[PDB]
Parts: sequence; C-alpha cells; structure tokens
Amino acid sequence: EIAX
Amino acid sequence: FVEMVDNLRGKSGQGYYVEMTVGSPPQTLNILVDTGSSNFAVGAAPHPFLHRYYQRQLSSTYRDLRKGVYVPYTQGKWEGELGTDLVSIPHGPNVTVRANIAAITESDKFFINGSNWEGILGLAYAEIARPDDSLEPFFDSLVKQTHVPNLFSLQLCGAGFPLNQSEVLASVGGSMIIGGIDHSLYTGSLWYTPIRREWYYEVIIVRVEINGQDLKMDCKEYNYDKSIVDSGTTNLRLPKKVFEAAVKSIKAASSTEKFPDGFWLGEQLVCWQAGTTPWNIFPVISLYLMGEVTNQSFRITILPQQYLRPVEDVATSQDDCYKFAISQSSTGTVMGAVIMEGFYVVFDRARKRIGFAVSACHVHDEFRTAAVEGPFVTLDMEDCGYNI
Repeated sequence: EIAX
Repeated sequence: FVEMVDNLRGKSGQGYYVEMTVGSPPQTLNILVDTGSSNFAVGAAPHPFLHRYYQRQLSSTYRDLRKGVYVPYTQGKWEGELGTDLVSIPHGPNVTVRANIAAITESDKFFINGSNWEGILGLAYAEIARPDDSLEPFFDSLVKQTHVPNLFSLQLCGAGFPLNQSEVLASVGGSMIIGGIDHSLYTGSLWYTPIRREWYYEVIIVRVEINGQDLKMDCKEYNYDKSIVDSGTTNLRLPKKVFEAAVKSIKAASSTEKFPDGFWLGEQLVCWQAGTTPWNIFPVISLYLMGEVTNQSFRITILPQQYLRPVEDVATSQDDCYKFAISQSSTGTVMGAVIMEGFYVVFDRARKRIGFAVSACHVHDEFRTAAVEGPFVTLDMEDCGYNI
C-alpha cells in the first residue's frame, strides 16, 4: 500500500 | 492545459508520480504526489530502491538552510537536510521557482521498490509541514512566485489488472492540472464541499449508505476525528466503529462466498478464475459530503471495483486476484486513491472547497455507475464535524  | 494531461503515472498500490526537475542545471526526478502531507522531499543519496537521487553538489543554485528535518507518515518516515533550489515541472505550467527541498539521508520504509518515484510532493497546507509551519510548502511557493492560479485538480486513473513497474512506465494513470480545471477530464457537474480547516484537506461526511442502507451511525462518527482526502494513501481507511460497520454490511452482501476473515483485514488476496469475478455480490457505498449551501449535501458512490484492488499472480497461473482496500484507522477517515480514482477531484484552495466530478477514466460495470449526485438534504450537518 502507501500510507503517506 | 492539454500540456498537463496525462503527466501522472502510477497505481494505488505505489502512488502516482509526476516528473519534476530540480536544481541547476536541472536534474530530472519523479515525485510522488501527496495531498496527505505538505512537505516536498527527495533522495539526495544512493539507496537500493533508488535509480537516481538529488546531488546538491551539481546544482549551482542549491542553497542550504543549515537545518535538518524529520518527516512522519503513517507508513514511511525519513529525516533529511533542508535546502532550497530552483524547481520546475516539465509537464506542468511553464515556470520555475525556488522552493524548499529536503534531501533525504536516512529513511525508514519510505521508499518503495520499483515505485519508480524518487521523491514526494506534499500538497497539503503549511500547518502540517515540518519542522513547523514556517517552512513554506511548495505549492504556496508556486503561487507566491508566479501567476499560477491557486488551485490544482487531480484525475487518477486506475488499472483493470496488476501493472508491472516496467509496465507502469509504459502505463499511464492520471492527469494533474495545475491552477486549473480541464473539462475534458470529467463529465457531469462538479459538486463541491468545503475545506473545514486548512491543514490536511479535511472534510465532513454527513451520511453513509451501502447499497442504499444507511448505517445510521452518528455522523460525528464518520469524521472521528477527521476525514481527509489523501492521494498519499492507497486504501480507504475508516475509524474502527465505522469500519466494523461496513465490513459487516459488506460481508453480508458478499456472504455467498468464502473469504478468509484474514482477507477482510486485507492481509491476504482472493483469486477468481479470470473474468469470472462476481462483482455483483459487492456493495456500492455512498459517502455524502457537506454542501456549500445551508442544509445541503451531495454524495459520491463507490463501486467495489474501487475499494477491491487488483494484485498480481501468486501462482504461475492467471486468476484475477484482488485485495481489500479498506483499512481500519485510528486517525479518522481517509479517502485514499482508490476513492479518488473514480472522480476528477478539484482542490480549490482559493475558494477553500474541494469539488468532485465523475472521472472521464472511470472503470466499467455494465450495470452500475460510479457517480456524483446532488443535491440532497441533510440536517444539522455541522454537528457532524468533530470537536474534542
């Protein structure tokens, strides 16, 4: 995923 | 504006990046577009996962602030050295500006393999910048130093099936328009909801329905403690009470089939003989967002194709495989990429509102359409926003  | 169409590339899994050049002469780099952070930052040093990095030594103009910074993301983290250098977007508007940049030296879990993006752009507001507001986030710079209008609009297009990093280079996912709206991008009429506070692109969600069923939770519940629109985040993240609510509701609709309760967390993917995937079981979720008028609101609807995400073969056989794109959160709701893939989303910073419209590049289910619809009546909307 990307979590920003 | 056509100049800017299709600049973006990427997928929900690894983020969408845009091409920028930094320093003088200019060094090409690919940067992640993040509306979840306000900090512009790049790799200035060799890393296993990095093809290229920022060498200040070459920039004639690289200027140094003699400061150090550390950045926190729910997933990655990095600390770096603050500096300023000239910056440009080739596929953006025709201007160059001097903006703060952080050269990342140490990182944890920030960089992603084959992401193909060596930098991050946080387009959020100042308040959340690091170390403190003082440091000006890039877009503000752009606006300040130029005649660029103070808005940008994002269309994020998402693949049908898993895309290779090499494939992604060939592949294109999105267009980011700067100081603009390009109408070709979208269809129908934009619907706008206010930005509650200029830090994250925070928003209030007033109603939620799945397949027409209203959770009938307390509206505060949705926004606990906040609902923010983030292209940073791959997955739609819901506060625990809310998340559990959907999951039960979703499972029911899909009950017919067996998914390891592990899947629902989203750890492990589920595979179907190619082309047999039964969407139909899956619900469509409508999120209702604050109107820009008294007692008004509108909703946007998500097809599962939206929150169920394709991932590549676990075995050397092809069965379309997918992962669950909805994640529990303890930081409030996040409308991540999967949500934003459906629609042409406009961040009207100037008018301090964010507007949603159906993306031209919207994925197909013969029988159902993602759409944005208005107007609706909701009462005591504000009560929905959260306060300690």
